[PDB]
Amino acid sequence: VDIAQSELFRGDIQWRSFHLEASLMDALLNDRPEFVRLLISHGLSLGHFLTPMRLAQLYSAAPSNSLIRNLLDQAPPDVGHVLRMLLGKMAPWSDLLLWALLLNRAQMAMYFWEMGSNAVSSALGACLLLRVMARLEPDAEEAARRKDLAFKFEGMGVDLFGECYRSSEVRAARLLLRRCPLWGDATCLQLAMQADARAFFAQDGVQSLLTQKWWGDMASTTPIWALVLAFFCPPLIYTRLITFRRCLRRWFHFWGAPVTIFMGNVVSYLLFLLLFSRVLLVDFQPAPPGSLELLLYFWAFTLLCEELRQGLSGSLSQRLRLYLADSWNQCDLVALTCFLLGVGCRLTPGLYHLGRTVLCIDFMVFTVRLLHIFTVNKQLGPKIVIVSKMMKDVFFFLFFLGVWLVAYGVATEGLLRPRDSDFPSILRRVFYRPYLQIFGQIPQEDMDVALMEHSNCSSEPGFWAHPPGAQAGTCVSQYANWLVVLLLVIFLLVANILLVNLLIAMFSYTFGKVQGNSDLYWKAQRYRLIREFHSRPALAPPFIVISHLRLLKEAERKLLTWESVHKENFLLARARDKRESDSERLKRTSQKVDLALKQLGHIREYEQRLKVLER
Amino acid sequence: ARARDKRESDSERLKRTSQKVDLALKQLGHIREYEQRLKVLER
Amino acid sequence: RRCLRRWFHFWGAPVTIFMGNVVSYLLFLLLFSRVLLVDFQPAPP
Ligand SMILES: [Ca+2]
Repeated sequence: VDIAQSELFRGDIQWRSFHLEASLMDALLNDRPEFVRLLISHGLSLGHFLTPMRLAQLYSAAPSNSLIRNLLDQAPPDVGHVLRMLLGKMAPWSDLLLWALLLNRAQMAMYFWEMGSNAVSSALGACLLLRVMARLEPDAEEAARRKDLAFKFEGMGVDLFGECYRSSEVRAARLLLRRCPLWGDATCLQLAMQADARAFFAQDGVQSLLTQKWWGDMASTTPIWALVLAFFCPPLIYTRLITFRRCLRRWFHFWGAPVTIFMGNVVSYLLFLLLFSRVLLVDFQPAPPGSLELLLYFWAFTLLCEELRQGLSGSLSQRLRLYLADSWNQCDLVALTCFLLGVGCRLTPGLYHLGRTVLCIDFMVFTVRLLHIFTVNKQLGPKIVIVSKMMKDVFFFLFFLGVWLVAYGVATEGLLRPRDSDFPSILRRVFYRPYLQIFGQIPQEDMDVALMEHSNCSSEPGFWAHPPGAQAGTCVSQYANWLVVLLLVIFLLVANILLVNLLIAMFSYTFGKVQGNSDLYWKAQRYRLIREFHSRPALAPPFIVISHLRLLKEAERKLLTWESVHKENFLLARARDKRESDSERLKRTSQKVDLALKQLGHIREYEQRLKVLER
Repeated sequence: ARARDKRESDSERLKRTSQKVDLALKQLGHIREYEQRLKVLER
Repeated sequence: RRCLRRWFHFWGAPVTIFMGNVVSYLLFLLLFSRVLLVDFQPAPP
């Protein structure tokens, strides 16, 4: 391009818009980024240039049997349909940006986004489109390039918004994010959530906005103890303790805040568990259910209704699979399913014990759900995410332990030759007994012959000893008992020491490695938690039934200009820093010295002629 | 590509730009020596 | 033939050979344990 700009665009040649339209098409079709930037920069009217026929020609230039080419074949560009079934379907710069992203041209989309209008929205939208198409690309190498470009687009979206937030917190946080653009008629946060743009949620501006939405109409600096006191003392909200008709508006603001909904839900869930335990341990009888058991049945029924409302209103198949995609929602679904089985079996005349048994296991699932609380805390949310990533280490330890238990367990059983020889008992002595030896339960009197008396039990040849244990067998062989003791010594060394300490080292390495990513993941998923509690009914699950029964311009242009101004300021600063770098400075100073050498040589040539002429 | 990157490195660029300036100094000295003779001859 | 080629391709794949060997090895261990714990007697095998 330097040769073309220096020679053709030195200004001597008078150009025209039509003289460059053909060249502009060629640069676009042949992936020439610096040229299209140069051609447009030379006073070319893009708006009058682009035509639907030209746009159709641009999309016809998809490279051979490309992924994008397949979508047009399945789908007159008709790109609207291609956009709809990609996203989900639940200004020439924008069109050019879409074309570049579909064709996976980095610098084209790079340049087009810089000239776009809704830069923050487009950057997140570009990241979403690239990631979903990268997952859909079978090339397995172009997808890597798509993910790279998606990371780049997420990059400036963070950088541009960070600059916008620093200038005007009110303008950037409130209006720029919570707005519906033409991209998908969805807020920038929704685009980031769908794109899983974790780095976008990591910045302080997004986090500060989320906290304000989380706290509703109350000050984000309100202490936790102040909230709890107001929760248990409703009149306390009408004092100076909480900082925000007048009385009704304040009342609804406090009880409509997502944090108070979370706190109210948490207290209700704890009471439900307490009621569940009381019924299970005491009030559960073969007789027809009592008053408390009926209350528990009603309480669980509303919990089922609330979970149904979340899934139904969270495109019926599209939202249903979205609701089921959350692990916690899966935990809720299985807990309610077991509860239904327990109630059905309990009411059955001949299945009372089975009904109680499954309910006890069902209580375990409900109690485990309580871990969702720690996701709210800033210092505990990352910890839970790391715990989820430790499962790979746990599985390795379990598989290693399982092999060792089988090897040691069967050999010890084979050497002892207990005369019980019963399949339930054999399994106990092979798996159960060695397992407890890991945790300090070593029944030496059940394997060491020296600790048990000698007796005659069977007519089989050899010597036998009578263990005192109930499940240790009637009598065991004592042919080579030193080996059984030796195997116990080796088993304790491998299991109690080597394997356990190995897992600790594996946990320590994993915790340090995934610490950063988990923090990003928790920050990204923090928006999902806030959105879920934002639309939840204001009442507690026991009382949520009544809520369910009740349930059944110039400013925009000014904001966009303000965003666009900050974009050009950010770009100019980045370019200025690039030009002011040492490497660029070394590049420039080399050019000037070369120019000095050429001019010096001209002086030398001038010197000889002048001296010769003078003589 | 490896050789081009080596030549485009800052250290190599510093090496080259030092050579050209040294050439400029030698040519400048030639001009200075030419300057004295021409001025003397003119007088 | 097409059916035979597909059949041999599946059962000739190294991963399926590994999976088939793994299942066989587990069965061998299970048979080994059953003989050792129960069927092992001083009588002829
Ligand atoms: Ca839920």
